[PDB]
Amino acid sequence: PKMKTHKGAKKRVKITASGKVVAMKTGKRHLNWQKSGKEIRQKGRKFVLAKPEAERIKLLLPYE
Amino acid sequence: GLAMAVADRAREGKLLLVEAFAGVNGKTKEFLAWAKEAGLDGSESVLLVTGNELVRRAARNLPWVVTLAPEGLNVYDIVRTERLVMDLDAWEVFQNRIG
Amino acid sequence: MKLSDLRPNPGANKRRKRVGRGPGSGHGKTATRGHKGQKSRSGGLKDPRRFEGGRSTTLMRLPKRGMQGQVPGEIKRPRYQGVNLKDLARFEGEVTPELLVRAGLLKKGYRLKILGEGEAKPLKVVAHAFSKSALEKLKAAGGEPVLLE
Amino acid sequence: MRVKMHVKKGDTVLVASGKYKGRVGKVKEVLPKKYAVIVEGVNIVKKAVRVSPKYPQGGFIEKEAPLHASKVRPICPACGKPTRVRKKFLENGKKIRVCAKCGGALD
RNA sequence: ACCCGGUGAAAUUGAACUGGCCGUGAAGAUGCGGCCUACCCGUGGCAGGACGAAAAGACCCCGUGGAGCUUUACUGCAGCC
RNA sequence: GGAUGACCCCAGGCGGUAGGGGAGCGUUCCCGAUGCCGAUGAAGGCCGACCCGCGAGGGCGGCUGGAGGUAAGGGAAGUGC
RNA sequence: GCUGGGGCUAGGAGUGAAAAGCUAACCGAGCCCGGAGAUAGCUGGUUCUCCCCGAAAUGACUUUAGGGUCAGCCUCAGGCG
RNA sequence: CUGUUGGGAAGCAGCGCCAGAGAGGGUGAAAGCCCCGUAGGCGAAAGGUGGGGGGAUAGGUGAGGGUACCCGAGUACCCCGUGGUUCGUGGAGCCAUGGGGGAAUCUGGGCGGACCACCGCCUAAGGCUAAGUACUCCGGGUGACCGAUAGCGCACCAGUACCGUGAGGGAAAGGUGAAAAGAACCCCGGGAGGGGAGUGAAAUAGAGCCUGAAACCGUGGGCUUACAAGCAGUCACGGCCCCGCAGGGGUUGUGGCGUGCCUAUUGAAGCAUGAGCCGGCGACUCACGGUCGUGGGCGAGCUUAAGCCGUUGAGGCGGAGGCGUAGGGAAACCGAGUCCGAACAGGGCGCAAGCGGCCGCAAAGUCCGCGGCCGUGGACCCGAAACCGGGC
RNA sequence: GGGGGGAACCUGGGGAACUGAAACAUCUCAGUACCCAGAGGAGAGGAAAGAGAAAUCGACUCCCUGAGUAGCGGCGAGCGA
Ligand SMILES: [Mg+2]
Ligand SMILES: [Mg+2]
Ligand SMILES: [Mg+2]
Ligand SMILES: [Mg+2]
Ligand SMILES: [Mg+2]
Ligand SMILES: [Mg+2]
Ligand SMILES: [Mg+2]
Ligand SMILES: [Mg+2]
Ligand SMILES: [Mg+2]
Ligand SMILES: [Mg+2]
Ligand SMILES: [Mg+2]
Ligand SMILES: [Mg+2]
Ligand SMILES: [Mg+2]
Ligand SMILES: [Mg+2]
Ligand SMILES: [Mg+2]
Ligand SMILES: [Mg+2]
Ligand SMILES: [Mg+2]
Ligand SMILES: [Mg+2]
Ligand SMILES: [Mg+2]
Ligand SMILES: [Mg+2]
Ligand SMILES: [Mg+2]
Ligand SMILES: [Mg+2]
Ligand SMILES: [Mg+2]
Ligand SMILES: [Mg+2]
Ligand SMILES: [Mg+2]
Ligand SMILES: [Mg+2]
Ligand SMILES: [Mg+2]
Ligand SMILES: [Mg+2]
Ligand SMILES: [Mg+2]
Ligand SMILES: [Mg+2]
Ligand SMILES: [Mg+2]
Ligand SMILES: [Mg+2]
Ligand SMILES: [Mg+2]
Ligand SMILES: [Mg+2]
Ligand SMILES: [Mg+2]
Ligand SMILES: [Mg+2]
Ligand SMILES: [Mg+2]
Ligand SMILES: [Mg+2]
Ligand SMILES: [Mg+2]
Ligand SMILES: [Mg+2]
Ligand SMILES: [Mg+2]
Ligand SMILES: [Mg+2]
Ligand SMILES: [Mg+2]
Ligand SMILES: [Mg+2]
Ligand SMILES: [Mg+2]
Ligand SMILES: [Mg+2]
Ligand SMILES: [Mg+2]
Ligand SMILES: [Mg+2]
Ligand SMILES: [Mg+2]
Ligand SMILES: [Mg+2]
Ligand SMILES: [Mg+2]
Ligand SMILES: [Mg+2]
Ligand SMILES: [Mg+2]
Ligand SMILES: [Mg+2]
Ligand SMILES: [Mg+2]
Ligand SMILES: [Mg+2]
Ligand SMILES: [Mg+2]
Ligand SMILES: [Mg+2]
Ligand SMILES: [Mg+2]
Ligand SMILES: [Mg+2]
Ligand SMILES: [Mg+2]
Ligand SMILES: [Mg+2]
Ligand SMILES: [Mg+2]
Ligand SMILES: [Mg+2]
Ligand SMILES: [Mg+2]
Ligand SMILES: [Mg+2]
Ligand SMILES: [Mg+2]
Ligand SMILES: [Mg+2]
Ligand SMILES: [Mg+2]
Ligand SMILES: [Mg+2]
Ligand SMILES: [Mg+2]
Ligand SMILES: [Mg+2]
Ligand SMILES: [Mg+2]
Ligand SMILES: [Mg+2]
Ligand SMILES: [Mg+2]
Ligand SMILES: [Mg+2]
Ligand SMILES: [Mg+2]
Ligand SMILES: [Mg+2]
Ligand SMILES: [Mg+2]
Ligand SMILES: [Mg+2]
Ligand SMILES: [Mg+2]
Ligand SMILES: [Mg+2]
Ligand SMILES: [Mg+2]
Ligand SMILES: [Mg+2]
Ligand SMILES: [Mg+2]
Ligand SMILES: [Mg+2]
Ligand SMILES: [Mg+2]
Ligand SMILES: [Mg+2]
Ligand SMILES: [Mg+2]
Ligand SMILES: [Mg+2]
Ligand SMILES: [Mg+2]
Ligand SMILES: [Mg+2]
Ligand SMILES: [Mg+2]
Ligand SMILES: [Mg+2]
Ligand SMILES: [Mg+2]
Ligand SMILES: [Mg+2]
Ligand SMILES: [Mg+2]
Ligand SMILES: [Mg+2]
Ligand SMILES: [Mg+2]
Ligand SMILES: [Mg+2]
Ligand SMILES: [Mg+2]
Ligand SMILES: [Mg+2]
Ligand SMILES: [Mg+2]
Ligand SMILES: [Mg+2]
Ligand SMILES: [Mg+2]
Ligand SMILES: [Mg+2]
Ligand SMILES: [Mg+2]
Ligand SMILES: [Mg+2]
Ligand SMILES: [Mg+2]
Ligand SMILES: [Mg+2]
Ligand SMILES: [Mg+2]
Ligand SMILES: [Mg+2]
Ligand SMILES: [Mg+2]
Ligand SMILES: [Mg+2]
Ligand SMILES: [Mg+2]
Ligand SMILES: [Mg+2]
Ligand SMILES: [Mg+2]
Ligand SMILES: [Mg+2]
Ligand SMILES: [Mg+2]
Ligand SMILES: [Mg+2]
Ligand SMILES: [Mg+2]
Ligand SMILES: [Mg+2]
Ligand SMILES: [Mg+2]
Ligand SMILES: [Mg+2]
Ligand SMILES: [Mg+2]
Ligand SMILES: [Mg+2]
Ligand SMILES: [Mg+2]
Ligand SMILES: [Mg+2]
Ligand SMILES: [Mg+2]
Ligand SMILES: [Mg+2]
Ligand SMILES: [Mg+2]
Ligand SMILES: [Mg+2]
Ligand SMILES: [Mg+2]
Ligand SMILES: [Mg+2]
Ligand SMILES: [Mg+2]
Ligand SMILES: [Mg+2]
Ligand SMILES: [Mg+2]
Ligand SMILES: [Mg+2]
Ligand SMILES: [Mg+2]
Ligand SMILES: [Mg+2]
Ligand SMILES: [Mg+2]
Ligand SMILES: [Mg+2]
Ligand SMILES: [Mg+2]
Ligand SMILES: [Mg+2]
Ligand SMILES: [Mg+2]
Ligand SMILES: [Mg+2]
Ligand SMILES: [Mg+2]
Ligand SMILES: [Mg+2]
Ligand SMILES: [Mg+2]
Ligand SMILES: [Mg+2]
Ligand SMILES: [Mg+2]
Ligand SMILES: [Mg+2]
Ligand SMILES: [Mg+2]
Ligand SMILES: [Mg+2]
Ligand SMILES: [Mg+2]
Ligand SMILES: [Mg+2]
Ligand SMILES: [Mg+2]
Ligand SMILES: [Mg+2]
Ligand SMILES: [Mg+2]
Ligand SMILES: [Mg+2]
Ligand SMILES: [Mg+2]
Ligand SMILES: [Mg+2]
Ligand SMILES: [Mg+2]
Ligand SMILES: [Mg+2]
Ligand SMILES: [Mg+2]
Ligand SMILES: [Zn+2]
Repeated sequence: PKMKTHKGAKKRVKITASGKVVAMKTGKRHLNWQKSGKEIRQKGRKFVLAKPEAERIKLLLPYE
Repeated sequence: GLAMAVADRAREGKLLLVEAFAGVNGKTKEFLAWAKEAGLDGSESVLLVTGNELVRRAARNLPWVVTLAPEGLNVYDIVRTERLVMDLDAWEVFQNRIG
Repeated sequence: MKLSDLRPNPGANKRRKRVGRGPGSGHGKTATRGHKGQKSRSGGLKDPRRFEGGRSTTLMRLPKRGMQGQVPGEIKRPRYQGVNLKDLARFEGEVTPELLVRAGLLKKGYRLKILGEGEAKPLKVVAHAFSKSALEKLKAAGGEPVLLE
Repeated sequence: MRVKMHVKKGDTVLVASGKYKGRVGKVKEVLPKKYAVIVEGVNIVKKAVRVSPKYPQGGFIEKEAPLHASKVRPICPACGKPTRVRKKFLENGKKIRVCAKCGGALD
């Protein structure tokens, strides 16, 4: 049968133009009050995943 | 495929376009004798194409003859045989194809 | 060029790897699975694309971004599509949506919008909208934009 | 319904092959379930028997062994040749067996 | 039980041309080393060895294996209110 | 070298389990086959101290057998204990 | 009390002067057929030939610890040189 | 048709003919022309079918106005408990209904994802309806389907013998030859059996019957063996035996060397696993989907699916749709940029894309074939203890 | 007129567990296996109180696509118009 896309993956990750995988930096969902402004802000930026894990994630989104 | 197949058979000289079949109204020995005046005594195999149940009927039953209608031209059958003896509307259906 | 001349090009039909067939062959006995463990077993190994030993999987530690939407459907609405200027060089005269579609340029059922990467050939073009800077290269290169509906 | 034969007892016929290729005689019997016949003095073999009343102080006897139907052809009582039968309708129009060679009856 | 005539099983069995000592070796050797001893084949008897046979250890650990039981473990259900 | 792997000269590498890559042998079936071998003997079986191949093999000969077998080149697998 | 003949109660159920006893020669939950090729991170077993390279038994995390994911190490195809 | 070889022609030979039929199968071996057929045509008094054609009948068919009589009741609808849906209480509508409350009859009512407004769509609480679809007990057709450990459990008198109280389980077992010509009669024998004889092409085709392997048992022959120590072999020399004419083959006296195979392991000859021996079955696949590689086709394009037509081992059609040509951003939205931001800082993710004089050459991409892998299925094969269901 | 039978195929009324989630309870297996009723050569459905954004289509059934899209989901495993 058709493979199914991992919905959890499609909700967390993005495939870029050139193949990279992209996600949101972890560690500002809570416990924020004491975290530095430098910390709090750097956790905005999307980050690129390291290839072996990115590549694995990729196989989970067959249709994109 | 269909282009190349015929294209090869011609390139070898073993093609032959014919206008209509003289003394042959669906009766083997007739065709048999027509083919004689045609330049094939069946020492080589013939792929034979025309929409003309009459012609290809006398032309059935012979070992060295593979019968065909012209919309049913196919590349196994071409290569399969030794000598293609097509025909003119057969030729235009085949030409209506490679377009 | 007969039947015993028909023959595939050099390796367009490889033979197949055949494990389980004696010593010399190279992969007999274990038949390449090495020795024991889950991954030997007739069955797997669970999904190598996400299972991480029982650990919290490297995917699911990552957060989730933005609207996932919810029942009943997705909102249906005007979808667009980008066709450039460098594309319309392959035409002369007027250019319309449905035309552009047939060209193998436009995905049908999306409202064409013209965006300008390139050079505007003196043309009349009909888009559902124009990227501000396609309007530019196009007008001043002697052409006529038709914002249609 | 009937093994379609091609021979009647007692058509005069010609063993067209075998040890007796060439013999000619009358079909004595036909056995359609087996599809073979026995023609006068064809396929003769010696059978051993015992000392009973009937064959008393016996010994051997001679028997006419059957023969595979196909392996025998009907002779035309006109044209006289071995042949094959074609089937002619009259005006009646009844079916007859008629020699494929001359064209006249075979009974 | 033993000898003669009659009938004739069984588990078990890698293959055998299957000795002792002291060593050695996956740490208890007919099979490796060095000695020693020893003609070939049986019958009746004995049980020290073949880590003899039998039973994929029943004890112990392991398995995110099972089942019977228990309760103030969890969560449900019947039953009762 | 020469001239598009024809074959010769030279130097060098060539223990190997898990495992990766390569090149091959054979079995069943299909196109090649309306063909071709075959009772002056098919397949199968039993010999061989001969021939070819590194090898899996393939030839060749003798006995047995008594009606089948099937090439060059390709294809497909219920393919090797 | 023992006993023949005729009957009734069965599978989370019967029957039990209580042994988890008995319920068609193995009952802490009968037998048959089915779901069904259940599941087995475990044990076995895995079949022709010849060529080239060639390991690992470490690290991190793991209801993980004889299983795995990523990294380390082998190999094949392309590229740099 | 004839000749020839042969037990036997259908082989081989000479000379011919048919083909709307050279599919297939038989006949003593290999047959277009001997047999059954094949191509092409023909056929129903009776039974059945009859969706095509013919006929007949039930059946059907106007416009404006007015009135406000009718338009499916314990129903809508609202609330509580559920179910269905992709929808697991969710913003939870819709459709279905167990319990309570309970209408209206076109200015009626249900829906358009809480609800309200608007703007719409539809007429619930009566019923029937062909075709296109599913299946295969049966009958026909065809296999890059099996050939008696295979294929159905069953080619055979098999749901049998047998096993179980029962439900239930469930076998083995095909072949003489062309033709029974199935061995008269004779001799040893109580017979079984065999020896002559007799048939046959063949009788080590003799019914315990084609072929007739291997383990296993025997008779005969050559070498060898009773002072010898062994994973049974190997190397070397010598003897005797055979084939032959400086060469082989067989056997083994003496000497040298030498720890079975598999498996599992750090490590096994191992006193760790499995195997009495032979034979025959026995384990990495298939489909759909991914991702690479690969041989080809086309290239800013590539490609059809289901189906329609055609052929019955002929291919064609069909552009619905799919991937590709533009990205960035949760999104609106913008676009060679876009996002974050007050920024026209700076960053993140993007765009710059191959060689000559339009062509070529090559390809981005896509389609098919093949090969390696991955995901879904039992997914390399045998294996539980158990769980659940209906029955006995 | 009914009653009983019939390889599957169909509708209805009921309806599991192993398994998956590498444990497990919501979830999965799955409205699957199976019991029962019924109908038939098929069966069910079927002439909109439909659909859902087109000021659009126009009974039902079945096929391809839509699309593993929208969504559902201890937002897990997976489920899926
Ligand atoms: Mg994202
Ligand atoms: Mg958190
Ligand atoms: Mg937050
Ligand atoms: Mg898609
Ligand atoms: Mg894309
Ligand atoms: Mg022909
Ligand atoms: Mg033909
Ligand atoms: Mg031919
Ligand atoms: Mg292949
Ligand atoms: Mg290979
Ligand atoms: Mg090998
Ligand atoms: Mg290999
Ligand atoms: Mg190896
Ligand atoms: Mg092995
Ligand atoms: Mg491997
Ligand atoms: Mg593997
Ligand atoms: Mg291990
Ligand atoms: Mg492993
Ligand atoms: Mg597994
Ligand atoms: Mg979404
Ligand atoms: Mg007749
Ligand atoms: Mg005695
Ligand atoms: Mg006795
Ligand atoms: Mg001794
Ligand atoms: Mg001693
Ligand atoms: Mg010690
Ligand atoms: Mg020591
Ligand atoms: Mg010792
Ligand atoms: Mg030693
Ligand atoms: Mg010793
Ligand atoms: Mg003794
Ligand atoms: Mg003892
Ligand atoms: Mg054990
Ligand atoms: Mg145990
Ligand atoms: Mg105990
Ligand atoms: Mg335990
Ligand atoms: Mg645990
Ligand atoms: Mg554990
Ligand atoms: Mg378990
Ligand atoms: Mg229990
Ligand atoms: Mg009670
Ligand atoms: Mg060398
Ligand atoms: Mg070396
Ligand atoms: Mg090597
Ligand atoms: Mg064969
Ligand atoms: Mg053929
Ligand atoms: Mg043949
Ligand atoms: Mg010949
Ligand atoms: Mg002969
Ligand atoms: Mg011979
Ligand atoms: Mg032979
Ligand atoms: Mg034959
Ligand atoms: Mg062949
Ligand atoms: Mg071949
Ligand atoms: Mg197999
Ligand atoms: Mg009593
Ligand atoms: Mg009683
Ligand atoms: Mg009682
Ligand atoms: Mg009961
Ligand atoms: Mg009962
Ligand atoms: Mg039960
Ligand atoms: Mg019992
Ligand atoms: Mg008992
Ligand atoms: Mg129970
Ligand atoms: Mg139980
Ligand atoms: Mg019992
Ligand atoms: Mg199941
Ligand atoms: Mg193993
Ligand atoms: Mg090396
Ligand atoms: Mg933990
Ligand atoms: Mg470990
Ligand atoms: Mg473990
Ligand atoms: Mg790894
Ligand atoms: Mg690598
Ligand atoms: Mg003669
Ligand atoms: Mg003749
Ligand atoms: Mg001839
Ligand atoms: Mg024909
Ligand atoms: Mg022939
Ligand atoms: Mg014939
Ligand atoms: Mg006909
Ligand atoms: Mg009124
Ligand atoms: Mg409700
Ligand atoms: Mg629900
Ligand atoms: Mg709900
Ligand atoms: Mg929930
Ligand atoms: Mg809802
Ligand atoms: Mg509403
Ligand atoms: Mg209600
Ligand atoms: Mg209701
Ligand atoms: Mg109202
Ligand atoms: Mg309603
Ligand atoms: Mg409502
Ligand atoms: Mg609506
Ligand atoms: Mg609304
Ligand atoms: Mg509506
Ligand atoms: Mg109404
Ligand atoms: Mg109605
Ligand atoms: Mg109805
Ligand atoms: Mg109906
Ligand atoms: Mg219907
Ligand atoms: Mg079927
Ligand atoms: Mg056959
Ligand atoms: Mg059988
Ligand atoms: Mg046999
Ligand atoms: Mg059987
Ligand atoms: Mg049968
Ligand atoms: Mg009994
Ligand atoms: Mg009985
Ligand atoms: Mg007979
Ligand atoms: Mg007596
Ligand atoms: Mg006798
Ligand atoms: Mg005798
Ligand atoms: Mg005798
Ligand atoms: Mg013999
Ligand atoms: Mg014989
Ligand atoms: Mg026998
Ligand atoms: Mg035979
Ligand atoms: Mg025999
Ligand atoms: Mg014998
Ligand atoms: Mg002897
Ligand atoms: Mg001597
Ligand atoms: Mg001495
Ligand atoms: Mg001596
Ligand atoms: Mg010694
Ligand atoms: Mg010697
Ligand atoms: Mg020696
Ligand atoms: Mg030495
Ligand atoms: Mg030794
Ligand atoms: Mg070995
Ligand atoms: Mg072990
Ligand atoms: Mg150990
Ligand atoms: Mg161990
Ligand atoms: Mg190891
Ligand atoms: Mg031992
Ligand atoms: Mg062990
Ligand atoms: Mg052992
Ligand atoms: Mg073992
Ligand atoms: Mg035994
Ligand atoms: Mg074997
Ligand atoms: Mg594979
Ligand atoms: Mg398959
Ligand atoms: Mg692939
Ligand atoms: Mg071009
Ligand atoms: Mg196209
Ligand atoms: Mg996007
Ligand atoms: Mg902003
Ligand atoms: Mg930028
Ligand atoms: Mg190109
Ligand atoms: Mg390409
Ligand atoms: Mg992979
Ligand atoms: Mg399994
Ligand atoms: Mg239980
Ligand atoms: Mg029950
Ligand atoms: Mg149901
Ligand atoms: Mg229940
Ligand atoms: Mg589980
Ligand atoms: Mg458990
Ligand atoms: Mg447990
Ligand atoms: Mg479901
Ligand atoms: Mg009924
Ligand atoms: Mg129908
Ligand atoms: Mg119906
Ligand atoms: Mg209506
Ligand atoms: Mg949510
Ligand atoms: Zn005549």
